[PDB]
Amino acid sequence: MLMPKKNRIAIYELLFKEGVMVAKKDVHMPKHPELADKNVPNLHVMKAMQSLKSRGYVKEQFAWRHFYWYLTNEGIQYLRDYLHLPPEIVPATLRR
Amino acid sequence: GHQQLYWSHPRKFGQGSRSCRVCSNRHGLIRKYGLNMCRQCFRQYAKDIGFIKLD
Amino acid sequence: KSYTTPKKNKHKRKKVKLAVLKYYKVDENGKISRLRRECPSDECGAGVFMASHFDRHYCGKCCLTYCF
Amino acid sequence: VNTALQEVLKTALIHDGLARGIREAAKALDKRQAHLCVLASNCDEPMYVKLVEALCAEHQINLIKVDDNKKLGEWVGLCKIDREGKPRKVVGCSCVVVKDYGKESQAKDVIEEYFKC
Amino acid sequence: HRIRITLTSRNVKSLEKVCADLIRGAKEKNLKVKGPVRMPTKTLRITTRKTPCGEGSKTWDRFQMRIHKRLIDLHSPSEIVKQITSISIEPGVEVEVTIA
Ligand SMILES: [Zn+2]
Repeated sequence: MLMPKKNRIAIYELLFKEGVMVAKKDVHMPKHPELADKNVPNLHVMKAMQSLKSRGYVKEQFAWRHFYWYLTNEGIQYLRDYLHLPPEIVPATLRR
Repeated sequence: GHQQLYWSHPRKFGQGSRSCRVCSNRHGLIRKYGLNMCRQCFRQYAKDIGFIKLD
Repeated sequence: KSYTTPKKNKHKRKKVKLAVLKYYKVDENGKISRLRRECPSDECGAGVFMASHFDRHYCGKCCLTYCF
Repeated sequence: VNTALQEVLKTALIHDGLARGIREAAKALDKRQAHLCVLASNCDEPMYVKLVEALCAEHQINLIKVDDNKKLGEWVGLCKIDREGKPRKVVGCSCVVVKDYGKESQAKDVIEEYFKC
Repeated sequence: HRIRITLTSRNVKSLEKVCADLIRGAKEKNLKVKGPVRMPTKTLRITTRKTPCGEGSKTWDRFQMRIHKRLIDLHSPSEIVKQITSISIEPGVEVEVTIA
């Protein structure tokens, strides 16, 4: 897993503000559109996400390129333990 | 140096840079109106894009 | 599984002990010393240290090589 | 003092402000980012005691000492797999430095008044 | 000063009914208006092969799309046009407010 520590932190914080992330399955695309503030290859993003799928804290869905990661509440607990953040802030998807 | 060896073949033209918008293949693409589909996925997705066969 | 051609390896860092202390030689009194060079520039950080090659120093990221 | 310094270590580990290790400790020394560190003492170090006292006595660093080396890295999480309890494989530490961005706490005033007096 | 409304439709009878009802609105407000102009429809030509592979007699298919566009000129003030455009909406026609 050749990835820096900041990349996982920013991806997990991106999953906190919006509960489901989208991604385009192609390795010949290192300029990530949905996370444009930091340069990140999509290959390592999908490697980290299939690693999390093999952990078993988030769901998996496919729409022709489009990997949709549906998060569970115990997955919310695991990710908030990973960031070591208090559970005071609810997800924005849970905010009506 | 694989970051600069990865894009050693540029993708600007040809059928290597273009692929299907449904099943991602590189044979028989539709370049009518920028559909960018192959023939069979267009055939099974022709009913739900507002189409009636007339003549 | 195996090829009849031989195989060349990749640069694996072996088991090396007491290397970074080579950049801090034990002197007599409390003088902060330095045996090799550092970056005078700032595209490589101040904590980045040069190599000790035969006639030149190599930076960790910047690759600016200054010979003698 | 020991429990307060341990909870400072825990909060800096949570905040990811500390720089655990020794080369990056020297990086923080060169960047002048050394305020508190935990210094080893009376251990079986062949040619390390003079250099570790030299790096602790470099630039306005606290004189915090620890009895042994192997129990300093247990709190840091060097090989702390199985977070619910004790790991089956662990190697101790030598030096840890902290950059307390969340410095303000209940016992931090007591700690700095202990040090400065 | 002059304004125009463009109405593109997939269907034809929805286009005729909506244009006739807007003519009835423009006549119940009793304003001098240039009538609708029947722009031509476009006969779309898509021809594919039904066969996924190659075997036997080659049989094609002719796939056609129907698009019907209209323009209507208006001379009324624009706010009344906005008010009559904001009502009687339908899924399938993307209305336009032509200004020149
Ligand atoms: Zn440099």
